[PDB]
Amino acid sequence: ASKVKQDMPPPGGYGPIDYKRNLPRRGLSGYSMFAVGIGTLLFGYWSMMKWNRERRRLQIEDFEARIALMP
Amino acid sequence: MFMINILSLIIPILLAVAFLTLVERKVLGYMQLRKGPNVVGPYGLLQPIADALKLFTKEPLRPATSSISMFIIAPILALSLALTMWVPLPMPYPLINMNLGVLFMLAMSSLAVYSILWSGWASNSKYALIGALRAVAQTISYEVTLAIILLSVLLMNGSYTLSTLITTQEHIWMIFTSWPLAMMWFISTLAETNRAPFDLTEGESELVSGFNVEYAAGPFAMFFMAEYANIIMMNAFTAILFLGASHDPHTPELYTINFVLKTLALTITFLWIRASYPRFRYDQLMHLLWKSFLPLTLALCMWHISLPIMTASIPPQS
Repeated sequence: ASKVKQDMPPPGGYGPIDYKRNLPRRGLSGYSMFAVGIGTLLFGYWSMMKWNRERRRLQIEDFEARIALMP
Repeated sequence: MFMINILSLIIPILLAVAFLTLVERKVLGYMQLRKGPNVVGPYGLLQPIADALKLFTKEPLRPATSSISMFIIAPILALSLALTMWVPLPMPYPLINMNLGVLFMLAMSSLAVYSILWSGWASNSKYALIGALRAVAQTISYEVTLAIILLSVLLMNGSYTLSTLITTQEHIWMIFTSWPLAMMWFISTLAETNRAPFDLTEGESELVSGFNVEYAAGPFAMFFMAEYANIIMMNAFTAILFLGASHDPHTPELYTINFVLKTLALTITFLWIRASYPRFRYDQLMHLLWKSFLPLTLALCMWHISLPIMTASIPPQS
């Protein structure tokens, strides 16, 4: 006596279902990456230049200590 | 007292390898939307012990066609060399202080490949032979580029002494001066430890088990321990070479902690890389190393020879 009941889609329809490819760009330019790399290299070069010059001075100092102690 | 130090080196390395197996399983599980071992002990902390006990209580078998002496010798050589690779590493003091530590590690690494070659040949099986020939190809691919990269990086150090790398990086990491060489060295160490995407010798999808297919039980376990110890050692060496931790002579534990975190991060980076990528073809690996890595390596070797002279920054200690 009751209404026919069955598994049916809701009145209207269903919400849209996405299927298309979605790969966002999500990246920097090539120039920016290359510039960051070159700047990092230059900073490291300058720091290591100072450090190695100081190390050469220290090495000369201890070599002179040896020279003084040798006789 | 020196044997005490040898043991205090080797035994914790074996424990670290045992738990690195579990760390790998859990990390690759979580990157794959699962958990990994969490039943055998809390959070799977007892899994490596169960694995070792199962492996060393299982029957080892001699193949009928195998050459017995080389078959037994190869895992012994592998494990002994893996343990030996750790003695010159300064953490911050090395067990063995060498004038030439880097080149010693190079020679021992070159010798380590013969364990794979001899196991594959002495197994007297087709898949093991294919694995051994792939190992020959891999070494031919990576050896020269790796050595020249070491040369170029160490040109700024002034010697081949591993402990000098701490002094060289007192103010800045070496990576900030040689990051292209750092990337190429990282890929070369990935290839050198037979790790994905360069895990050609085992070749599980293609060769079933490759060079170690015949091996079972305890001998198989030693090959596994040797490989994982080599992974940890290579990551520690990379950390020393490119990420210099500040060392206080009156407090070396700070350097030890900093070193351990950096090498753990590099090992986890290997694990991530394995979880992320497919496998190379073993001719493509040689083409990559000989057509892309080798030219840049030669050019950067020239550049790193010229740079200290141009900027008057030659390091001391001839």
